[PDB]
Amino acid sequence: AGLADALTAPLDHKDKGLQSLTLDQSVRKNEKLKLAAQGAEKTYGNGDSLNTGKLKNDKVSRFDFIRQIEVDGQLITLESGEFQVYKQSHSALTAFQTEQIQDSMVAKRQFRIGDIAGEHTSFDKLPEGGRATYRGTAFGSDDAGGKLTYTIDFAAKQGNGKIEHLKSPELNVDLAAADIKPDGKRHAVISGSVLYNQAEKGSYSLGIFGYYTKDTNNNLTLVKAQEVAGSAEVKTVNGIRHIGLAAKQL
Repeated sequence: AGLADALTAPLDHKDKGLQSLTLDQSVRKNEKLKLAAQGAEKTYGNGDSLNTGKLKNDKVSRFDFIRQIEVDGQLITLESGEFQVYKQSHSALTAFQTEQIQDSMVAKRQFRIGDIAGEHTSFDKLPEGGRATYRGTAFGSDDAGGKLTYTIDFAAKQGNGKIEHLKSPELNVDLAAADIKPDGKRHAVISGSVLYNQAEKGSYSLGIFGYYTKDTNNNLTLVKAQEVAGSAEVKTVNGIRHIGLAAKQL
């Protein structure tokens, strides 16, 4: 699988798919995150990069995470459980399957999406026309068999999707059509509603990822938006549930 190689071996530029994954939302500047798998364990801080080049693409790589916090002196364990990483060619996202937390150790189960990084497509460099259909995996708590189909129209700067084959019937939802907008860093992002049986059930956000090229005289020539990756919050009878979304072109 290459998990221990992803935790131990340094970054190699000849690896496939996404190579480096900057950990920012998964590890805050005051805390530390321990990852263990296949007999290896490494301690990552804030800003540290995860070597995803050794991981398999379009699959869920699972680790054992322990979230500690640095309070003046030694570290205090706040959380522990499973740490999921979904890798694509130009983007990757992380997920936290919380099993144990700190007493206020008490057993509590959660599922929260962590970092979502990659090669962001600038909103100012988007293609000005054409339809693009992205297909991929949508995965929730204890279920990675979700299928995502999200279409983007660049002429109208809109996009609508659909999630299928999830174990929870309330999570197979349709992603309402939403406009393409820039964020603070002017990345191409999409924020829309989540509908189930013609009922507004939640929200979803997808980031656009792809490569680009320049000519000999620093002029933009080629731009592609090949992947999308984000998350969704769906309301269920048992409470709010989060779902990780990733999709690419064929």
